[PDB]
Amino acid sequence: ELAYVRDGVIQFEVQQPMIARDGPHPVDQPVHNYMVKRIHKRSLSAAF
Amino acid sequence: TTQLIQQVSLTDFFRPDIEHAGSIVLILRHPSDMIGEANTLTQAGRDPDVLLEGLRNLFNACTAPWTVGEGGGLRAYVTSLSFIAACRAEEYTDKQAADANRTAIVSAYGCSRMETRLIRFSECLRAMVQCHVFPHRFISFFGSLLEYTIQDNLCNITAVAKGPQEAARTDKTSTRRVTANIPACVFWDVDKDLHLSADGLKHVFLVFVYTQRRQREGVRLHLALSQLNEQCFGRGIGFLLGRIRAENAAWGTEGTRALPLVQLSNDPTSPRCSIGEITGVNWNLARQRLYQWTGDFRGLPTQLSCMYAAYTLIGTIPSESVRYTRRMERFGGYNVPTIWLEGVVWGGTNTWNECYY
Amino acid sequence: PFEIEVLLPGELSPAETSALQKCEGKIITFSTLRHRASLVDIALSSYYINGAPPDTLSLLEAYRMRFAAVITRVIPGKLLAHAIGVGTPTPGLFIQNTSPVDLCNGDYICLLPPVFGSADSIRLDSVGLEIVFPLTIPQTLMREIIAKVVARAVERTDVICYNGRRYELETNLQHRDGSDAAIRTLVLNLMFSINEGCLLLLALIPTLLVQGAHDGYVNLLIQTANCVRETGQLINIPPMPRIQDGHRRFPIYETISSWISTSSRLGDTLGTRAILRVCVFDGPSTVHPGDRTAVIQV
Amino acid sequence: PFEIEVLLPGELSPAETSALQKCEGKIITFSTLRHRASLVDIALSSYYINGAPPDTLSLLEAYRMRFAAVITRVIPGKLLAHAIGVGTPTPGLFIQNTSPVDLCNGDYICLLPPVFGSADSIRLDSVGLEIVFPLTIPQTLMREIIAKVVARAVERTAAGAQILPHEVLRGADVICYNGRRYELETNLQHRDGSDAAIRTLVLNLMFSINEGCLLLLALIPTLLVRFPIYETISSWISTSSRLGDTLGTRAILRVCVFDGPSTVHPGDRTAVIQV
Repeated sequence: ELAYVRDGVIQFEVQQPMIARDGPHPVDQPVHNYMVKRIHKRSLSAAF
Repeated sequence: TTQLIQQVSLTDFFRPDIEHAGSIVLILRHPSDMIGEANTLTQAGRDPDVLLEGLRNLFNACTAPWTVGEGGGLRAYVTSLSFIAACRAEEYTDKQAADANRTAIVSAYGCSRMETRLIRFSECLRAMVQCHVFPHRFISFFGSLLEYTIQDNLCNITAVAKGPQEAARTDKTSTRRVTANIPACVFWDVDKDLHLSADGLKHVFLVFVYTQRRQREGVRLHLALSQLNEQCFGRGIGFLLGRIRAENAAWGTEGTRALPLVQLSNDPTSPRCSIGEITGVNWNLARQRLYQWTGDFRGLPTQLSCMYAAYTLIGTIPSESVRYTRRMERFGGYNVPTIWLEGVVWGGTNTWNECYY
Repeated sequence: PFEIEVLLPGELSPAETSALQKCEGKIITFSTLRHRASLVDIALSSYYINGAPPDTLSLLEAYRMRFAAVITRVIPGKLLAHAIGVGTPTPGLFIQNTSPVDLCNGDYICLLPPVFGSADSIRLDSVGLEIVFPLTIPQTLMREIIAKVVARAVERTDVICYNGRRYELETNLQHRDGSDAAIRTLVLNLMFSINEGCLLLLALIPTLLVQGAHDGYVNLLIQTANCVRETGQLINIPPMPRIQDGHRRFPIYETISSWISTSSRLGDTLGTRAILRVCVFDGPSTVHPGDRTAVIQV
Repeated sequence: PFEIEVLLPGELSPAETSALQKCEGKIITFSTLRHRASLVDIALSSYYINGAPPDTLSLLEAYRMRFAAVITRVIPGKLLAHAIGVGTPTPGLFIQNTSPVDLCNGDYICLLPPVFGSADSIRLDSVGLEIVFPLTIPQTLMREIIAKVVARAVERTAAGAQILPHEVLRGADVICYNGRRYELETNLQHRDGSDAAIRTLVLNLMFSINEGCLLLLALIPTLLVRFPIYETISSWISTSSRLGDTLGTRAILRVCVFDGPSTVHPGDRTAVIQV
């Protein structure tokens, strides 16, 4: 059914670790991320 | 049951991305022929190179300006109907629909080098109708757009040639069928002006109204839909355009005694010139006077300087009691009033009939 | 293939139904095209202009405005017929000859009202109407008939030789609204055939008269003409003016071209246009009046 | 589909056979349609009238009354063709460009007798006949081509008739199409077809036009501030109408090119659609 796709999509998700240090530094908090990607469309042809 | 036509061209006058499927697309002849025709058909007294000035600036404001002269096959071949409708929008009667389509085609396109392009095309047509190079022999007709493929600034489009409109398969849209779409500015049915019944079969024509004055010329483009006959359309159009016909007959050309032939041939005892002296021995004292007539006619309205319209058959609609629908829908990022024609069979040879009366 | 169905009126007498079955391959006209129609449109009563039967000059205008249709097999109830004008494929089309003149292969067919003796036409007493069928002649005979009819019109406000046989025409001009209209469209064509280049062509009369002799062919051109033969020995034709811009212009080009389009429009606006071409496969080369031929859409 | 078979003659030289193989997509014009025909209908012999070879004015009338066809393929012993006539759905209809001007897409095809230069044609000396092929020009250029050729001939008569020529001029005539000029008939000498085939054409054109702006000048003397007078009118209408039907313009084919080169030069072959 590739002829009915009409702009599909796909997305990711990632997390990051953190270190525990003290002193004259601001504290750290965990961070998360969210990405997204769409699909491309190309065709092929041949004559006869 | 139907046939298709393909052609690649530059996308400076046509954008198959924004244009709706089923709109009219026209093509242009090589611009190099315009000057070769103008310098030989220009009226006496008028400057023949104002068209060249108006034409050079058109391509100067167009991509790849160093590609004019050879015609290798990579020029701006095709164009859209809405393009000319927006170029001459200041002349149509439907004020708001004209200007809406104009701003829409400006915004949906590059919108950076688009306004300049439009004004160049405007005086380009204005100079076209300045030396009798009327733009009804340089604008052909293609069918409604069916499929297109573009990668950058160069597109390959295919359109129907002749036959039923919904007999093709666009095969990438939601449905596999398309109908003819036109801007509401160009649509002009004449039967509802002529006050006759609108039932049965109706033909489709394109007209090119011309106004010829001093430094003020105008050219519209109307898609007429009428039941009138093939040739009777000419007599019908003159009744509505009787004003411009008379205006042109008086402002078209801006750059002597009779002889009683039948009288002096009905009566005898007139100076005769029998063949015996025209044999060719002394054919000057034989024709010394024989008359004078002091006659010459140089400045007179020709049938080409009084022309005001030129039409051509495009297609018919066999289904009686047509039900064309008009509504406003989004065209890019703006809404424009479009009229939707269904079941129209294309055909007919490209022959132009000129209404000079 | 487009066809129109003419519903015959009921309660028809058997004699008229047989006479209607005789009209197998004739031509009828319609004002508005539609699949279903009535017998009133085909009747001559529909041709009325003000309140009366039409005129031969009014008929020439009704023929251009009305659509054309060709009768085909008729059944007792319905009357089948196909369209002509609109582009539509029709396999195996045929027409019945109605003119007294014979036709051959490769002749264009025209359409003119009955100018000869009283038109043979079906008459219906019970319904109260009658239908007149148009007359079909080739192109050459068409242009000669129009020329003499228009000339007789100017006279008010005839013999034609074809294939060594002479005929006559009883033209009818009981109206006046249409007669003066033909005068208008005539002078408008002559007026648009006058440009700056007539002077040159009007100055070549003496060398034409010289070329008339010792040629044996131009004489026939000269005898049929009257004006140039009379003006050739009566006018002086002052020699020549100059050209405004002769360095880049060709003045005799327009006049030789301006006349081409004018003459082509003349044959159609004055009368009718070519509608059909006759080309029969596996048939006789010449058809006789009353017989049918296979014709091709133009 | 209707097709016409032209019977190839026996005992034909191999050189004439090879040249016939070349003219694959050319136009033949048939008098009467039939599945079997002879070469006599194709040769110029069938075209001439009154004994003398045909005239340009006569050829123009020939192309209207006579039906056209298109060769499809030649065979070492047979020759086939298809008709452009009544209803034939000819598949894969291709023609070869015979005119010196180029063609593009969406251009309608008309026909014309050879006027510019000497017509090329195959000549069969063994059988003793030759076959002349018509010219294929676009529609927009046809009306201009005729007006330029006739106007050229009248200029020659004027230069001869007038005691002095009015030579001062713009240079040389030329037809431009797709940015290509044709520069026809450069030299004044070599009057090949000056009065050889367009002689009678100029004559009939020089009389009807002369009758045009003369009859009006002799009927309404207000324009410029014994005698029939009606038979002249009827004769003028009958002539000018017939001459207009002669110099008509009716397209016969349409160049519909798919997946191919848009512009095409003299000598190339393209697929065309039946109009």
